[PDB]
Amino acid sequence: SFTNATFSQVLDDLSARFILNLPAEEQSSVERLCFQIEQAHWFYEDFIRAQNDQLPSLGLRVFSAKLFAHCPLLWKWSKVHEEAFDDFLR
Amino acid sequence: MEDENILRNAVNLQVLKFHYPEIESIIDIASHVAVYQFWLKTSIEGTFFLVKDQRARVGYVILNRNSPENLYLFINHPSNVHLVDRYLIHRTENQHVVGLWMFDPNDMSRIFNIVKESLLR
Ligand SMILES: [Pb+2]
Repeated sequence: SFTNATFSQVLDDLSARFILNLPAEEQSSVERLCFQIEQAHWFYEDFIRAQNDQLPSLGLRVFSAKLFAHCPLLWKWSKVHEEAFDDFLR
Repeated sequence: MEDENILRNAVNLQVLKFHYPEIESIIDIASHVAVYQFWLKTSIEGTFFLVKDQRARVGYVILNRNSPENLYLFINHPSNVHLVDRYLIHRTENQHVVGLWMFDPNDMSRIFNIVKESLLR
């Protein structure tokens, strides 16, 4: 399934699996959002890249940058401002 | 204020169909559910999607956070699902039981209602 999936379809999957569907209690939290992005990053590097060898190996900052550029509504759905997220990770 | 909800549902459903092409619609969602068996915890844990398929079969997908191995099972009859203690118990014919642990106990009664109303004739 992840074999022959585009980078775009991978980021969609990771958003829905880790970011999009947070319980109300875990929203408005920079550190929780960061934890989910980190979990998504591990899943990507560990499971997805093992299935599709053409997918780029990425560091945490660049991975986050590509998930958020892929969908700016991730900020709205998790109720976290990009400004606050950036100040947390500097 | 429904735009962001429409889009989220559309991204969710597109991902589901990527894994399972016969999925037609999302009925509802529970944020965080773990699957149990005998009661022993399985490797499967993540977001729970109650789904309708092409043939109008009601079922659910958990997009697993622990591995790329997901769970997709059908609810054949509303009587197949009971609330027993802290589990949403899901039974298939000859005593094949899966136990659903909802983080957030509110989702037990909530998803139970949704399942019954989905299978209501
Ligand atoms: Pb933390």
